[PDB]
Amino acid sequence: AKSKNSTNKNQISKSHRNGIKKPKDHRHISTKGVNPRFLRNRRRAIKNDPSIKKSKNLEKKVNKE
Amino acid sequence: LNMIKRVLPFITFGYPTRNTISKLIYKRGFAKVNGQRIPLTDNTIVEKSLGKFGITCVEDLIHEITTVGPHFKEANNFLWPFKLDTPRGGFRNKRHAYHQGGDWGNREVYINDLVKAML
Amino acid sequence: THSYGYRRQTRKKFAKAYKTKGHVRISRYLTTYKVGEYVDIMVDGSQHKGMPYKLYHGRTGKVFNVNPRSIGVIVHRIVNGRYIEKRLHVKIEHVRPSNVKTALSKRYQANDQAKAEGNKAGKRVSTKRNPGQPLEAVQVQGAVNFQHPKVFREIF
Amino acid sequence: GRRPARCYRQPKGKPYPKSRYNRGVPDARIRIYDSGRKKATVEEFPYVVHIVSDEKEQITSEALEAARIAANKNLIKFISKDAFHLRCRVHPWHVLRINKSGMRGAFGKALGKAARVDIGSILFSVRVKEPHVKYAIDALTRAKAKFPGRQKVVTSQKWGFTKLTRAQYSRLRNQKKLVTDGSNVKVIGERGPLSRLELFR
Amino acid sequence: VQVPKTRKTYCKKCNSHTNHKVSQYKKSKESTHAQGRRRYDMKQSGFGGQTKPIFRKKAKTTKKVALKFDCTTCKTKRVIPIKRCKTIVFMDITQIKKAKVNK
RNA sequence: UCUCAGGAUAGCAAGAGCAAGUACGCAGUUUUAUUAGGUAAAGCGAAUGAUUAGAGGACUCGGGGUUCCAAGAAUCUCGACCUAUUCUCAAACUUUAAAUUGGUAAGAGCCGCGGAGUUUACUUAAAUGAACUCUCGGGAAGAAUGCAGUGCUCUUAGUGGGCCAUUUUUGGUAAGCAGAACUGGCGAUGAGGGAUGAACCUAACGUUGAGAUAAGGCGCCCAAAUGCACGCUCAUCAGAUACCAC
RNA sequence: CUGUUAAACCAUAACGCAGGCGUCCUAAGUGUAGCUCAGUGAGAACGGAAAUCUCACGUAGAACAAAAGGGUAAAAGCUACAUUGAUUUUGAUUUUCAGUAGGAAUACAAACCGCGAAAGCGUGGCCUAUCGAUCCUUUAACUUUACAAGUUUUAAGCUAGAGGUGUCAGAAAAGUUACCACAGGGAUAACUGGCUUGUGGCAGCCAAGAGUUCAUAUCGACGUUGCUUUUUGAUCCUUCGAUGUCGGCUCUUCCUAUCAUUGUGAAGCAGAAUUCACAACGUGUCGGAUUGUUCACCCGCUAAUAGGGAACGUGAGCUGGGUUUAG
RNA sequence: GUUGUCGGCCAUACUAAGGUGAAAACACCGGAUCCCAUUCGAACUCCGAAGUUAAGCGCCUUAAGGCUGGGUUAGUACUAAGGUGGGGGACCGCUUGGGAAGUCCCAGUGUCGAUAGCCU
Ligand SMILES: [Mg+2]
Ligand SMILES: [Mg+2]
Ligand SMILES: [Mg+2]
Ligand SMILES: [Mg+2]
Ligand SMILES: [Mg+2]
Ligand SMILES: [Mg+2]
Ligand SMILES: [Mg+2]
Ligand SMILES: [Mg+2]
Ligand SMILES: [Mg+2]
Ligand SMILES: [Mg+2]
Ligand SMILES: [Mg+2]
Ligand SMILES: [Mg+2]
Ligand SMILES: [Mg+2]
Ligand SMILES: [Mg+2]
Ligand SMILES: [Mg+2]
Ligand SMILES: [Mg+2]
Ligand SMILES: [Mg+2]
Ligand SMILES: [Mg+2]
Ligand SMILES: [Mg+2]
Ligand SMILES: [Mg+2]
Ligand SMILES: [Mg+2]
Ligand SMILES: [Mg+2]
Ligand SMILES: [Mg+2]
Ligand SMILES: [Mg+2]
Ligand SMILES: [Mg+2]
Ligand SMILES: [Mg+2]
Ligand SMILES: [Mg+2]
Ligand SMILES: [Mg+2]
Ligand SMILES: [Mg+2]
Ligand SMILES: [Mg+2]
Ligand SMILES: [Mg+2]
Ligand SMILES: [Mg+2]
Ligand SMILES: [Mg+2]
Ligand SMILES: [Mg+2]
Ligand SMILES: [Mg+2]
Ligand SMILES: [Mg+2]
Ligand SMILES: [Zn+2]
Repeated sequence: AKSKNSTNKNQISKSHRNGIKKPKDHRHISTKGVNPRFLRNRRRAIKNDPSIKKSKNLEKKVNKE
Repeated sequence: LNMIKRVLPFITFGYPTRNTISKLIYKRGFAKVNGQRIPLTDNTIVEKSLGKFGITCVEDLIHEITTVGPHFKEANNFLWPFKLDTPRGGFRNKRHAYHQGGDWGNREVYINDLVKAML
Repeated sequence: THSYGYRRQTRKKFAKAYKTKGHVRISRYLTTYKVGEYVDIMVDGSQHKGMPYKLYHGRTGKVFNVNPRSIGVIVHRIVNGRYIEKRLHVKIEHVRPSNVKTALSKRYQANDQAKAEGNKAGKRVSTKRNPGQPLEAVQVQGAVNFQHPKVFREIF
Repeated sequence: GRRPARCYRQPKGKPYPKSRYNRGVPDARIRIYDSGRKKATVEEFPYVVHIVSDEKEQITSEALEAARIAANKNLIKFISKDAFHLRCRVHPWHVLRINKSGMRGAFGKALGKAARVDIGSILFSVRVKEPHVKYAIDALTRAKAKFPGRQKVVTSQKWGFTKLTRAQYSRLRNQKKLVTDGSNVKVIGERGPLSRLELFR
Repeated sequence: VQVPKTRKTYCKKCNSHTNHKVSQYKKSKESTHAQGRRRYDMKQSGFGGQTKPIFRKKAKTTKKVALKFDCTTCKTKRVIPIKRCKTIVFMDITQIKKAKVNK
């Protein structure tokens, strides 16, 4: 037996073949890597903010407090 | 000019006379119409696509071209890439730069001669 | 390559710059970072914790989270012909602010100013920047230095 | 027998010095780079004749000693030991290898040492008085024959082994700007602390 | 390796730091009645020679130590793994400080 | 992967579809803005490692020979220490430091320590900060060029022994040898040219007529100059050209 | 796992270079404080090259378990003291990447602590290596089950450690066959042919020298440019649904690096003999011992007893001694 | 103009041998009962006020060493794209782009702060 060990020849072209795919810029991004402190703050400051429209029963809870 | 560094050996560019420009657009004139390749014959076409820019006429076209006025871009895209002919003069050497007696590069003024050979 | 380890082939990239030995660099300690800022990421060898993988040295990321000792940044890596988002967490040490936005804001504000004033006068101002342009006609009156090609001489 | 020089002529490798990565690299057959009267003053031997390798190649140390011994015998006999300083500019740093079942791994033991020479590098240098220039030019040429391919012989207008042109050298003689160590000359600048200059003795 | 017999650490039941006796782990025997033993036997009965494989090639020279900690306060038990070691010596803090003083 | 003639697995490929084909979007391109890098080179009177030449030296560290007389002093010879230099070098050296090249960007999802909000172990002495909401002020569209390849789903074939050229490369004396890098190509590919011939030169193919060409040619085999002008060459072994046959 | 090959992001092959891992450490982890090491000059009983004590100078040239590279000076080094953060919950991130697992390491959020006045620092060793699934067993912790109902004893579970697979994504595994067999392979050896030419063979260049005198009549050291494919090696292109694999015999033809014969040039050519060179194969280049022999060695004649090629010329031309089935 | 305190940059700040020193500070300086500290009150700590710019320290001096910046070096070395370019080759060179480093030259030699002060 004898073989060709590693060649990267055709792979670059193959990769450029259909273009290099880039992800979508999404206004709102996932929360990974963000600490819980800040996250709880967000949760609270959202729950209490009236200028942010909640669900009905939610607003009931918020308006009772 | 920088984007031409890479293609220098595959192409000749030059600085055309207005005369050349005209000749090109009369003999080799074709227009890009909603994707179609349309022979430049009437002016109705120049009005159709470029009319609102203030291009009513072949002569106008030639003018924004030669002046390179306010709308060059659309004046150009309007113009189908020119499908030329075999030069009557042979090319000299295609491996060589016009400088070595070859053809690849800017023949600054000289492009005209070439165009003349191809028209 | 027979060995693949977090620091492989890290020799001259991570060695401190000449005469940088033991520089504490208090400035990095004081730099303020905000969720939307653009950070440039640069490793220092004295500070071992929160070390990014060599690949990311000199990359420009966008900040995403802020932790007490560390800024979460965002970079992308081309992998098999596609881009993959990577969420980095860098200790303060290996991070510095990028001027890529600073330039932008400065420029913009000045430009906008100009346009507002012009709008006052009926003149439309354009902020579009044009690249190098073909040189305008010129007249030249000067002293002529006439050169002739030198003979060949051998200097030994 | 030793492998033919035509094997190692072209420099196909990256440089293989005797290093702490090299065990049991042998010695080089050229141990002495200076012959003649080494004690002479720049004043005593004004003119230089150089062998300049015209080619890019690897010269074997053995080849060096060869060309050298030769040039030496020539010069000593035909003028006098007193009258020539012979210096070998090049040193044989590069180690050749030789692979002595099949190809299983070919990395060789150390064969010998060679000097890596590039086009225009001076191989040999001789300094002498005018009357003897030719003789020098002569023996050098002969040593060129102990050598792989092309090398050329030249006369420098600089002073001995010094960097100065004989004109600069002479002017600096006149002005008392010159200090003498052997083959070397020192030149005196305005940049020096005055505690040095001869006058504050 | 030298491990102190007394050590202060966290206890979950006491929710604080306790003095724990530190001892090594001991694998206890295979109860004759575990389902595994049962099957092994039942397969192995009759014929078919031996059934399950026998492990012939063993590479390890060292076994990871399991520290058993017992809280003095609440009696609770907990196991921690430690890096590979050839030797393990347990020692009274008394004799440890005494040996450190001597050195 | 008991895996090396095989399998899966991504990649490459076809068909059927979804979505407003954010064109203020896209790009194997430049430009502009902000930035990375330690390779080529160079450098070793600069660190690390080698390493030749001669001289000096108040002050020196020891050896030897000399001499005298005597044990000291005077003095030749060595090196080590500086003194000022000097020869030649490093892929597992490096201060310096390219070309080619890598990030990130070039605006309505913009800019502005102007406002009013929301936060029950978020931040601060601090309405301090922070993050998000509704407001206030300003903002010709914020480089060139191109778009007959918009993004995404779904199902799935074949493939998984490669080979060659330019340039760069490692082992090897070397090989039509054995290995690697970027771009191609050959395999999967015909046409004209290199007489000839996989990977060279031109050039990429539906059936057909005309014209003008590329590569290469125009004494005959052979379409087309025994054209028109220059320089050089006589071989009792002339010469006749890229890859090519030394 | 480190530094190189590797060609300034990353990536990149070879039974390519130079090396390192299956451990070691209750401190060599963690913290606080103070100190500055290697080395150099001058100085002090025994004291001597070298023991301790001093001062001045010391960019780091020392030290930091382990290989290398990087990192470190009121410290990461040295000294002293204190302490178990080599701890409790989860999840995420980076490297390799099928962007599975596993190994490492990082950043968070909850705890419970240690050191320090305090800020602060501690989820192991300055950083980059030091490691291991399904089933089974064992252990820790838990108002899980034994399915008519209960109490026991016993037995099953859920979460997480340890017992291990070094062929390290992880089968329980010794030989022989010339008595041999099948599927295939020119993806791969043994013969020819091809590339190469080190090794072999054959020529030159320089000229130190040898030639009593004189480098080059005849040679040629130290070096160096080539040629050849009758040595050997290297490679693996063609042939594994077969190109019959040594030698001799027989016969034909070619080469010239000519052994003899023809005509010459040269000499350290008196003659004789010999040596060097040129035109040159036109013709010739033999008989036996021993050996299967190619070769080798001997006995002889001879003008001479040249060296080679032709699938290492020549098995549907022989022969079958050698080589390599089965005794 | 000058000072202490805490500093960002970290030699244009360092190194060597010198000159100079208003004021106020800073220091050297005096002393060990007290908190603290060592083999030693040297240091660390504490309490002070007889002296003194001699130290430290500010500022300057050297055809100074170093460091910083420009010049030469040099369109040299290296390098991007093309080549049915040359050469037996090693290699060199033609067309279109980028473009270094040491010797030797010349200049520079700390800068930006918040805070409280001295010079009436
Ligand atoms: Mg793709
Ligand atoms: Mg032509
Ligand atoms: Mg081409
Ligand atoms: Mg660096
Ligand atoms: Mg097959
Ligand atoms: Mg598939
Ligand atoms: Mg389709
Ligand atoms: Mg547009
Ligand atoms: Mg690109
Ligand atoms: Mg830079
Ligand atoms: Mg090129
Ligand atoms: Mg190959
Ligand atoms: Mg290329
Ligand atoms: Mg190409
Ligand atoms: Mg095929
Ligand atoms: Mg083709
Ligand atoms: Mg036709
Ligand atoms: Mg004619
Ligand atoms: Mg890989
Ligand atoms: Mg080993
Ligand atoms: Mg400390
Ligand atoms: Mg791996
Ligand atoms: Mg903590
Ligand atoms: Mg396990
Ligand atoms: Mg030979
Ligand atoms: Mg010889
Ligand atoms: Mg074969
Ligand atoms: Mg047959
Ligand atoms: Mg046959
Ligand atoms: Mg002949
Ligand atoms: Mg001869
Ligand atoms: Mg016979
Ligand atoms: Mg045969
Ligand atoms: Mg038998
Ligand atoms: Mg400078
Ligand atoms: Mg130079
Ligand atoms: Zn407890």
